[PDB]
Amino acid sequence: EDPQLLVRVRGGQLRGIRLKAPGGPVSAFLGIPFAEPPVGSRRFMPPEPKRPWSGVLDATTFQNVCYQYVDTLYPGFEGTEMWNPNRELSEDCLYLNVWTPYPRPASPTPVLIWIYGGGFYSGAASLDVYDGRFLAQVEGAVLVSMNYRVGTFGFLALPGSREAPGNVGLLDQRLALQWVQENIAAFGGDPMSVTLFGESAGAASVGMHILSLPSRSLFHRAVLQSGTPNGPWATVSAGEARRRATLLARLVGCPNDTELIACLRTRPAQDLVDHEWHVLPQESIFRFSFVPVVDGDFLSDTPEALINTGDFQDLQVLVGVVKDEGSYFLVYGVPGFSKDNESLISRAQFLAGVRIGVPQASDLAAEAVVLHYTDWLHPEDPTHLRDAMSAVVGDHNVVCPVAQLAGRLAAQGARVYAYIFEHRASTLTWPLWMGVPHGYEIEFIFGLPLDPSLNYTTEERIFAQRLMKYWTNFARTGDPNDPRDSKSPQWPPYTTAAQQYVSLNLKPLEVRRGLRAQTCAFWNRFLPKLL
Amino acid sequence: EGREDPQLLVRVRGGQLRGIRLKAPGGPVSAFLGIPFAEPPVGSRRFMPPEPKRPWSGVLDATTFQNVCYQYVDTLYPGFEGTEMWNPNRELSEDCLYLNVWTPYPRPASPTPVLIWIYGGGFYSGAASLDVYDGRFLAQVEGAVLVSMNYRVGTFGFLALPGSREAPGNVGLLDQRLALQWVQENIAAFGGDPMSVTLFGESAGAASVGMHILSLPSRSLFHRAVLQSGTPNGPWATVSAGEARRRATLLARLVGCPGNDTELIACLRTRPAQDLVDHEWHVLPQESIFRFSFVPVVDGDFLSDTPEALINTGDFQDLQVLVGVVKDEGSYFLVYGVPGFSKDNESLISRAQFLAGVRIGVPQASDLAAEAVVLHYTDWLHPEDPTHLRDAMSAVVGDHNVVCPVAQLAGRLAAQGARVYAYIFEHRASTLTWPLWMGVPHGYEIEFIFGLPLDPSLNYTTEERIFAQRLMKYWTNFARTGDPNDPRDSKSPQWPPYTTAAQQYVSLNLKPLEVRRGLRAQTCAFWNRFLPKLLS
Ligand SMILES: Nc1ccc2c(c1)c(-c1ccccc1)[n+](CCCCCCc1cnnn1CCNc1c3c(nc4ccccc14)CCCC3)c1cc(N)ccc21
Ligand SMILES: Nc1ccc2c(c1)c(-c1ccccc1)[n+](CCCCCCc1cnnn1CCNc1c3c(nc4ccccc14)CCCC3)c1cc(N)ccc21
Ligand SMILES: *[C@@H]1O[C@H](CO[C@@H]2O[C@@H](C)[C@@H](O)[C@@H](O)[C@@H]2O)[C@@H](O)[C@H](O)[C@H]1NC(C)=O
Ligand SMILES: *[C@@H]1O[C@H](CO)[C@@H](O)[C@H](O)[C@H]1NC(C)=O
Ligand SMILES: *[C@@H]1O[C@H](CO)[C@@H](O)[C@H](O)[C@H]1NC(C)=O
Repeated sequence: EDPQLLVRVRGGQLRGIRLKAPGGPVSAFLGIPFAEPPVGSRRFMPPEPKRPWSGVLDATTFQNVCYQYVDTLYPGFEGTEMWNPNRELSEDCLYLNVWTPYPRPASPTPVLIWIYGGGFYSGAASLDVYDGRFLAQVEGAVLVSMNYRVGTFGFLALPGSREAPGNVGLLDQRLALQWVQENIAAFGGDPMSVTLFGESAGAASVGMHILSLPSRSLFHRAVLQSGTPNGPWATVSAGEARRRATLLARLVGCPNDTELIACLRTRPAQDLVDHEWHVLPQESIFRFSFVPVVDGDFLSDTPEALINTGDFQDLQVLVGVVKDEGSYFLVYGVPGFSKDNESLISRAQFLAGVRIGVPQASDLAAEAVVLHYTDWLHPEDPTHLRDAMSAVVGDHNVVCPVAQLAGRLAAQGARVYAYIFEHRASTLTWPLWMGVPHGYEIEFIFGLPLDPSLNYTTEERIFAQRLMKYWTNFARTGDPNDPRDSKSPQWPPYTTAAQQYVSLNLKPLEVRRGLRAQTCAFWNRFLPKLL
Repeated sequence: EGREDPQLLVRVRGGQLRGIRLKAPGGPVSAFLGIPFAEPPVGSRRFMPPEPKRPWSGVLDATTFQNVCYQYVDTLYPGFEGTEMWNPNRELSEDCLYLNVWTPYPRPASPTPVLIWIYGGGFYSGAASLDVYDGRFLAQVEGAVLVSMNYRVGTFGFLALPGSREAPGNVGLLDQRLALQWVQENIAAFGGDPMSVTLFGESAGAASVGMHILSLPSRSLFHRAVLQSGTPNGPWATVSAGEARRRATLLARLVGCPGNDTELIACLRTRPAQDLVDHEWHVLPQESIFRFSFVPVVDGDFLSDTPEALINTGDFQDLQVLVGVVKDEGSYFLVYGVPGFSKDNESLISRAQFLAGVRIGVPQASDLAAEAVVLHYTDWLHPEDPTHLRDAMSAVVGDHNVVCPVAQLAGRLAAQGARVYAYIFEHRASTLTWPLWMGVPHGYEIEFIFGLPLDPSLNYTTEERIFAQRLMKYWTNFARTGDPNDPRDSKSPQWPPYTTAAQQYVSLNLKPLEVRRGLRAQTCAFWNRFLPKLLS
């Protein structure tokens, strides 16, 4: 037995495992249940807290991944498989993981809680890129990550019903947040200092906790990476959720709400996943079938309405984007694109791609996009068209929602820091034309390059140490800047007037102004006026 | 005759003319000023097409500029050179259809290429006799034969009840056309070559040139064209028949006229010319700048369709054109009608004054289209900055009315067979009396093309005189060959043709020619491709 690996949480005792990080040991408590398995009659239902257990619960391995569609686009390719589930799929999946220093820290340490992305249809806290051992060892952080239900299981809603109220995957996250409030001190974490951080759908989830009062007392700071609660993909109206839910029911042979959900509950999980994709209203990319719903409960209005009127005075937020947010979404649904060629496209392929990238857009709005993004000096150069298609998808779904959120939070009292991440991993297996794709900053924030077996360059290890410091300084103080540093330069807060953000790359911080300011006026101010 | 300079007696189809030896800096030139090319369009000939001048007896004196065509005189700023240099410099009269010819002295040995100038002035003003249009320097230094004509402006030139006998429209363009016919028949008497006639003009002058390009009967009367800071396409140079009818009959109401067309025009014909000018401005459908009340009409005759339709479908295979713009086309139009702007202060304006200005600068625009303009022209990094707003207001007016029309025209002509050369003129005259903020305003390249800086009494710098000599050479090489470049000169950098592929144009300033690509390409996609689709 090892006292440092025995912890008593409120449900009883846990045994963790000493794990090896490059510079020393860390304690890991993996697979801790925070909820009753949401199975059988509990499918689609809010999570209940886990009941207490006897003896010592084994907490030395990651638990099952929440049931989800598995990507078979490019089978065996590292670029796709690194996101695929690395444990058994199961509806019995409400577990969380904790990493701490070894030995467990002496005084209460700031807590980071990670929320994975995956389009609210996939993801797992157990992936290698979300491995908390480096941040625990090097920075002394207590790092927590949870599984939350995705797809139909997490987000299928018949709004107004008792038996499928919507947003239960967000409630899974919220329950893990409560679990941290009540238990994290047993691990040496500080429940008074809890920073949420997430990427993609994880970022939008973080944004949703910011916009939902019952979550607000469970954390103090937030980081949104390449995703937001506002924007075209992260939510749906109640009407639209109802429509998709009842269409999914029809597709699997079902059948009033109670009857309909009862039958959905009799269906094997894989039947639901088999048809999940068929409920989208249009051919589209960067759209997902079952996402958070504007229910009037968890989300009291649309995110757009909530960020416009919210009071964010005592909030600190770090937000940013990568250099090429949209590149990889193209190789899924857009004709002309592939990971295996340079994807040089024609003008026709670009207008066709824009209808798919901006599926809500009328003929006139689609023309406005095309006219804005064309290079009128080289109107038909296939490189510019490819890159423009990528920028359309990235700007519309991520960059301009992020700029919008930053502006509103800062205007209404938040302290905001913003970045753009422009370093492409030397280890990346996606082709060069995709640049720095959606998701490829995470491995740097989590400190993976410090593992010498992963073949990252030396500059990359040092860059990762820099980022871990920004993120943990932010978690500790609300400010990413290193207080033991004059040789700087300083990361300024984002404001609506100056609009300062920084480049995160191998060169030292450069401060820039305006986050695609002209192009975001197009998406955030002009395009909505085209109805 | 018998006692006079024998090098100044010439005969033309209408009769004998006596010209005048004028002094230019480097030598004498011949001038034949005030030659009538039409019957005075007065009395029952008001609003009617011009008839050719009837022959005269004896020797017509051609030593002074004749009357300026009846027009509104600008009195905003009394004493001020910046406005007065464009105002009439001879008596105003409906009897105004005269032209001017300048040639070397002595008159050239072999037939010389002919430039014909067409003045601007919003189709409501202008005169061929202004100092900026003085043909002596091009005649002396480059050996050119230069011809300029007076044509009717305002109501007298463009008031139309389309379909009628008595006010058919476009008669000012017909005056121009008649002077072109007069050059064909007579210019060889002066040593000019009717086989080599280049039209050139600025502002409404340029649009007029473009209208001759687009109208078949004009096409046989010239070989090459220069359009400076103006075009036949675009929002101001024409009106539909319906709209001309509407303005003509509104003007008639306003002067008491008081109901078929003959009756109405007959009563307009009894009105004093100054009554018509006193109400000319009152017929515009909105508060607006860069809009003029009586302009060429799409009649189905002179213009068989809209200029936009004609440049899209035209065959311009054997045509050479030089086109361009000045650095600050719009700046000047702001001091006229936009609240916030003045020649006497820096005109730093607010964001509210900018949206108000945009409604005036783009009067056809819906609420939605006006937001699109404002959003496009806003600097989102400093959206409240009053210097940027001022300059943006100027750019909106300039781009919409001149730069993007010129880009559109250049693109269509080049794509459908023309040889096109394109420029932006960026030198501000050292002698300019408008404020610095206005930059290089609409019209202020003209004095350089005509070579005024060569007159030592006008106080231009030395570099400016050299620059003027350069421009005169580009213009006259273009007139001579269809190519502004010097054939021998290898050291001087070349002006390449504007093409759709490479979109090349040149900077005209004190530094040697720099080649640039894309004429406000991104912003002109907004005005030429997007904005029209905001028709719904
Ligand atoms: N014939 C069928 C039948 C069923 C489904 C099908 C196709 C497809 C599909 C495959 C190819 C082309 C078009 C569609 N998709 C996928 C739709 C597109 C999903 C977009 C990719 C995405 C978006 N957010 N997470 N992921 C999953 C990939 N994981 C990544 C993630 C991240 N970054 C990256 C970067 C590069 C590559 C992958 C990747 C970052 C955050 C988390 C995950 C599914 C999606 C469903 N929700 C359900 C079923 C199916
Ligand atoms: N109280 C009254 C009574 C009657 C009229 C009134 C006002 C005004 C007016 C004056 C000041 C402010 C607003 C309106 N305008 C003028 C409307 C706008 C005129 C725009 C100016 C213009 C445009 N094209 N030619 N010009 C005439 C000036 N000549 C120039 C020309 C050029 N460049 C310049 C550059 C700077 C200054 C002048 C100038 C180049 C080409 C030729 C002429 C008139 C116009 C009319 N068509 C009829 C009546 C009146
Ligand atoms: C600049 O001028 C505009 C117009 O005002 C005119 O000229 C000034 C100097 C005064 O003589 C005034 O009586 C005239 O009407 C103003 O609308 C504008 O506010 C001025 N700009 C500023 C704020 O400097
Ligand atoms: C790349 O390959 C794909 C799939 O085989 C195809 O659809 C596309 O046309 C290709 N593009 C290029 C540049 O060859
Ligand atoms: C320019 O300079 C002359 C000669 O010294 C001076 O007397 C006159 O005032 C100026 N003339 C002009 C054209 O402004």
